Amino acid sequence: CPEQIVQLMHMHLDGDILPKDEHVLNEHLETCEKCRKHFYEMEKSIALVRSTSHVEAPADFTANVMAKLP
Amino acid sequence: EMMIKKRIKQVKKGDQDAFADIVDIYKDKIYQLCYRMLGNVHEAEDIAQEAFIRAYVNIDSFDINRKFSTWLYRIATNLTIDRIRKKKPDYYLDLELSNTIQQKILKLPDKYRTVIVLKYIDELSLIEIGEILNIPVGTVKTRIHRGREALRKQLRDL
Ligand SMILES: [Zn+2]
Repeated sequence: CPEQIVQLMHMHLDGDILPKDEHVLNEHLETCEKCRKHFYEMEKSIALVRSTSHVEAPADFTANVMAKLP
Repeated sequence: EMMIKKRIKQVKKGDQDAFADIVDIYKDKIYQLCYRMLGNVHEAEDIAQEAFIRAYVNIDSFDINRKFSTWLYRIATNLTIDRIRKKKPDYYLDLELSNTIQQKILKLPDKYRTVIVLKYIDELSLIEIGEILNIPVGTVKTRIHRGREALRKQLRDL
């Protein structure tokens, strides 16, 4: 198992992977149940923290800020 | 933006009302940043307000040529980092889905928590995250790789 491979997993997720390096990564995931599982676990986690982009400022937030100003 | 700079120009010259436009445009983003860093509604609204008030107070210090949001985020990030550290007791010596995500976000060290929230919740670039945190683009990349790995340990089992 090349210790290099998680660096490939991360370059992929950065949108940074080389076209050459992408083919190498794809080849290893296909023949490695532990490196699919690792890469599947990061993608899941990313997906789950992306589903928390819904927060908005409480009611009358602006009005509160403007009264607090000098 | 074109609009915000124009609003900033009004603020500097005496027009306090024109700041309200700056608050509306960024209120949700800034409150969201503090709430996902702190995980508590009461401290979030507090620090989000302080960031905007501090932004107004120091508006003349702001370089008009640089991006304003980057400036405002830096203020908010520094207030929340500071609060997170204050909580740590030894500081002055020396099954709902998104709430489960939230509580797992708080188990990340502030240096990885920041980049994950800015990159994955707030959808900023590495270049802008660096500017906000005053660290090289290389270092932010590294922190994200570590954050993704820390995040994986916490969230895989959901
Ligand atoms: Zn492997």
